Amino acid sequence: RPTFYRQELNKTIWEVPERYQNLSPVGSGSVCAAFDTKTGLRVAVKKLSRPFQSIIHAKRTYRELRLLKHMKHENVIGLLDVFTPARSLEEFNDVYLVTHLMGADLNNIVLTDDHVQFLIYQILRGLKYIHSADIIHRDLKPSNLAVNEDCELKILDFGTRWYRAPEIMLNWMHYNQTVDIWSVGCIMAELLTGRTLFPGTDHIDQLKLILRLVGTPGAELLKKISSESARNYIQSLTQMPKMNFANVFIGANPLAVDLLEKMLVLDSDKRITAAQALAHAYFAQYHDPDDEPVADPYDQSFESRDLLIDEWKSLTYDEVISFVPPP
Ligand SMILES: Fc1ccc(-c2n[nH]cc2-c2ccncc2)cc1
Ligand SMILES: Fc1ccc(-c2n[nH]cc2-c2ccncc2)cc1
Repeated sequence: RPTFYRQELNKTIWEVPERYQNLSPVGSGSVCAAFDTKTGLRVAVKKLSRPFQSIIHAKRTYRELRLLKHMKHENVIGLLDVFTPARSLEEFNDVYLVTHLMGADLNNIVLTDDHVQFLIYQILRGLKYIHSADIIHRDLKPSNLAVNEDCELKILDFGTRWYRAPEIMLNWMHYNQTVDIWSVGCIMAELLTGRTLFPGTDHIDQLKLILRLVGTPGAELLKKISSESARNYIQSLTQMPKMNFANVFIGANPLAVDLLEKMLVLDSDKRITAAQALAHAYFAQYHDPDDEPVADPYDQSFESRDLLIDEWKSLTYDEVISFVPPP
């Protein structure tokens, strides 16, 4: 077992192997930029807040570790290392996650059309992989998109309101992966105009703003809504038509406009998928079918289990010990 050293940073206690030096806060568990003396690389170390404060925390802790250990793709945060100072399950109460250090995030940056292309391309490439594993991000937003100096991008926190799919603004329990495509659409639009596409003040205001652009629900989509209250609410609002994106985003690359219309489609069943988007002409310059990999199967069966805190903890502990660094 490696040698750990203790230190305090912003009222938070950090106990990490000596291979990690020069820890310095970068954001919020908590994250510290650091230097890995074994690899010689700059990394980001995240310390989970209270990994086992409750069954929910315990399971959440397990879920994140499982997800990170599975993600092995250039455009997705991956695990360089995971560790705990604990020498045994008995005293196991802290979890640290390590990944390559990424300079900033999209929320920080803001772009020209060429930059948007490369950035959105990467998001979609990462999303294809994630979605092929039957995983849905559910909370894609600028702050969850890490980018380094090279404009290389990685998706973070698979886990505000502005990038949430409309079906989610409503309470639809059966939304699918396409909710992530909607978020991309909002993000892309933001990168092109420099303004939040739908800055809703609340669930009602948010949905209101969305329908103003994409128009109110047609008959085919209306047929798919089981909730009576959802229908009363929706069908009572002032009917509005889908707007001409060419006019709304006028001046922008016509190809970008085409893609946006395909992403920001109200009916989730009609939204372009990540795989299809990568083939869209907007990404002609970057698209390569032989270099847009899918992920191995991801076992999500644990999600339906109701276990004790100690069982989730022990499950997590086992995942820490079984971890094998990347090549
Ligand atoms: F293992 C991990 C997993 C996630 C993080 C992280 N969470 N929020 C932001 C980051 C982050 C910050 C800087 N560079 C890469 C990732 C850090 C280490
Ligand atoms: F006003 C709206 C906003 C979004 C939707 C929607 N898009 N994809 C799926 C749905 C949806 C919402 C609620 N119940 C079933 C399906 C339907 C009506």
